Amino acid sequence: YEHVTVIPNTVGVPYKTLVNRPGYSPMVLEMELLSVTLEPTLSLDYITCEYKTVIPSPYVKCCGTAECKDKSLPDYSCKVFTGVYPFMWGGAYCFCDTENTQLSEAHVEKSESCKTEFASAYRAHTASASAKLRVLYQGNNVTVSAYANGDHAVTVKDAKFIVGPMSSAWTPFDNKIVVYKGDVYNMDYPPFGAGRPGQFGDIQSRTPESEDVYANTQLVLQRPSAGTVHVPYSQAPSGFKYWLKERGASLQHTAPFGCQIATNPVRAMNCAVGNMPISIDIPDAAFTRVVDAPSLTDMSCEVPACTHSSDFGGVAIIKYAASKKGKCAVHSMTNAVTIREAEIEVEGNSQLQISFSTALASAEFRVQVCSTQVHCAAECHPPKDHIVNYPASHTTLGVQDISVTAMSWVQKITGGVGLVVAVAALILIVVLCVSFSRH
Amino acid sequence: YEHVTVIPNTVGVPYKTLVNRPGYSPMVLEMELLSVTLEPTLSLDYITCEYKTVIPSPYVKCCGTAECKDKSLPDYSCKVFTGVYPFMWGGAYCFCDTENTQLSEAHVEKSESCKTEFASAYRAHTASASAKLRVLYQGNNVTVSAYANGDHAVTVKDAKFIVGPMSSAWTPFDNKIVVYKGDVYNMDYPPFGAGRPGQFGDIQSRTPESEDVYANTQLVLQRPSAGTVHVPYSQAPSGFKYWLKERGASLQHTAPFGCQIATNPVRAMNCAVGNMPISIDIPDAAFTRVVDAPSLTDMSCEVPACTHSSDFGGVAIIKYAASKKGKCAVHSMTNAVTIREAEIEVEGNSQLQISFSTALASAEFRVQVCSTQVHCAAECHPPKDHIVNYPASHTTLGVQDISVTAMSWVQKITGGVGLVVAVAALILIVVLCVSFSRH
Amino acid sequence: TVPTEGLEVTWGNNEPYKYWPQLSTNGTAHGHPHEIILYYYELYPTMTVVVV
Ligand SMILES: *[C@@H]1O[C@H](CO)[C@@H](O)[C@H](O)[C@H]1NC(C)=O
Ligand SMILES: *[C@@H]1O[C@H](CO)[C@@H](O)[C@H](O)[C@H]1NC(C)=O
Repeated sequence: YEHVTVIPNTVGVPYKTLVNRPGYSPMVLEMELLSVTLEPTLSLDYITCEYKTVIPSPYVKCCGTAECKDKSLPDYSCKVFTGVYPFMWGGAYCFCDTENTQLSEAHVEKSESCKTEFASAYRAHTASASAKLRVLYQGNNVTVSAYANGDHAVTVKDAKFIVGPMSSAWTPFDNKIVVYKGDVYNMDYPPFGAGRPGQFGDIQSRTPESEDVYANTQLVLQRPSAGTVHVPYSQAPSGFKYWLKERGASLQHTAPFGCQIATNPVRAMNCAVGNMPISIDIPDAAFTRVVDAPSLTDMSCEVPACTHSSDFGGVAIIKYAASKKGKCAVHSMTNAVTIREAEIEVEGNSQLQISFSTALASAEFRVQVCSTQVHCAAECHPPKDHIVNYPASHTTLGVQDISVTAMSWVQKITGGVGLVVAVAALILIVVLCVSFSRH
Repeated sequence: YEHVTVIPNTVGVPYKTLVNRPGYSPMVLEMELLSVTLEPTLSLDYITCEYKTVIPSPYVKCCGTAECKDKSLPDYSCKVFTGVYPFMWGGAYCFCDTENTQLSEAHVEKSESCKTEFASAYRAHTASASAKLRVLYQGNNVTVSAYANGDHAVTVKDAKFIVGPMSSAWTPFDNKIVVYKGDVYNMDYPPFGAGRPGQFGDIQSRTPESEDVYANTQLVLQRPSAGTVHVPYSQAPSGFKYWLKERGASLQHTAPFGCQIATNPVRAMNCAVGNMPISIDIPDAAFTRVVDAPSLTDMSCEVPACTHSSDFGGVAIIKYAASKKGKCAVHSMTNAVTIREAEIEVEGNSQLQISFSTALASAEFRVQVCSTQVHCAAECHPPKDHIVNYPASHTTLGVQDISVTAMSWVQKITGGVGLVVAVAALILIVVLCVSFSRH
Repeated sequence: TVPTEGLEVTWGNNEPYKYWPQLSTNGTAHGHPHEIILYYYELYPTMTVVVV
């Protein structure tokens, strides 16, 4: 009926579960996680686009001086240079020569690339989870996405899929995050207003539509070269001219546990860490009576070749005596060895042949073959394969690991070799009787 | 000064800050907080509004048994009732007699009344603190709305201020909070896909423009009784009606510190908690030397009458023979008494009246009247009036205030108390000299 | 009663009538006995009077 399982958080590895109601014949089903996409909740702090330095056509006040108006522009700058020399096609521009002064002004504003090309310093926040699951529902694959929080129930094809909680809690992002157009970067930008020239924060705006452009250029003007009708300004390095070329390794590349990032909206996918539970309830439409199954008797497992590996760890033969024709389940009583075969149609009194997979040095275990029991034994061999492109959580172990026969080699050497200390123990009573040899 | 102070987080309390610039003219300035705007995380989660129990037109299969058309509708329900009787104007709607069956179906959808009226399951955490502030500097009541987090510098008529950050980062908001058109409530709305039927929040869509509604409305279609042609069902629990019956304890009226709410976006307004640091900047342009300031001689402050209270809790006349003429400051130095008007004029041999407030009974007072420190003593009075609207934080004192005579009563009673240990030391020296001289 | 922070009362749609506590506190003297722990009976009743 009800069946709650806690599968490990593994992207792209299936899981076989022994679903069974009390009274009927068991069944082995496959579920699989496909993606764990963690969507962070976001808020834009401020943006940064390219600026544009704009000057007027400056004022050539020949024969005198006219003081500028102290306007308020982002990096407004003004200077009336003295004794200037205006020049044009017919020699000097003004007939007045010596008392020619020149007002000059300069300012910086946004540029025209800020419509679609701009970075954005965001404040990142807590993450929202999302998960993808395909179940092979008795030879039928059906797939559904959800929240992996214990809090997202979906039901379709009598499958009350309610997940359990994300057993981890770790998010790969800090609040101080920046984003430009294909990527993100977790660094500490300066905040709005408190920016630094020649960096992130060389120019600061909240939104592109926010016209508060915190600018930092210090574009100090100079006297022109020799009668040259122009305005020279000073040094002002920016941020867009340098750090876009040296942002470097995007957070796609900086990701622990094999996280991956994905924009529109940005999200942390496929670092399946922790262990995800799923409660799934299934009615008696799936379970069938064991009398509809054959009672398999005289089972004997024979492994011609096992090899403790990540892939197909070995092959086995189950001598079985099914009473009739029927479809029934096979499920090993330990999680370590994994029969690749889940629901087998059996026919009679013969030898079926299956495979299995473990990294146990000798797989000695038990399988419920459809409410009947077989005990199995397999001397496994050293793995001759070297590199594998997929991880293997089906053959995975813990640390309480079992050898071929070296535990019996211990049993040789710990049929206690401290029994000579038990000889020392048995002479304790006789040496105490030597103390009692008078009284 | 680059005078960085921390004023208490109280809207509408005139903080009188002191600028004794080094060897310059003293200058008392006023500040007054005007708003405290705290805006948490704008993370809308999902929605909840009214549904529509959609009952399509029933399907009377005249002399035939209709069969179930499975339609993937939210809370879809269908049943073909057998042995029905239809009728109309001219008797029976069917020529058929007893094999009249009638298909009947209904489901739930979203309502169109979610056009503008709905409820927002919504997430929120750390607020973007901003505040309004009016500074009275030399008859200049400048004002500024700045970001109260220590990031947004602001200069006004060259007066520079970085405001904030907030000392007490207390938040009146839960994460899972639901939003009505004027209000917000801390309540665990049921999570998406995993919502409870009939509770306020069964109807669940992701955005208000999203129509994909998970809902559980329990339409068990009843049989229409005998000959009447309609579609009775099990009744639908409408959560959205009594969403508004549980408005009740509004966050406008349940917030501590006298906090105020104003939704869309959600403003935590005027938290009376803690305090706030602030940088204070002005150049030396309003600062002449202390001798270029009018130097007060013949200084004498005297309190003629004072009832220490939340009103003008006292007044004092200062007689003086200043050096010359000038608008020079007045700063009370003892922190309980605060000067009501920050700067005065002086001319020379004159006297003038100041008003202030305190709560000390035997009030001691000391003042920096722009050149000199003058002490006043007083014996003020506790009030007898009863209604005061407005606070008075300056009057407030700690746990230790002076008495009028009982300090002398303390060191009369905690005065000779070591006379007993003096004669006890006499006991000890006589027992030592007799015990050692005899042995 | 009124706490030290005061009460804001609110009545219908109208203005929230805040109140701030007046520290009136006049039931004491100086006299021939003490009457200053009478002040401390007014200011901070029942605490900072067990200390003496
Ligand atoms: C069904 O899924 C299993 C694993 O889940 C896969 O090996 C198989 O190819 C799928 N079959 C179909 C028909 O989709
Ligand atoms: C200036 O501000 C002070 C305190 O903030 C206020 O009492 C005064 O009325 C204000 N004056 C003007 C002209 O706004």
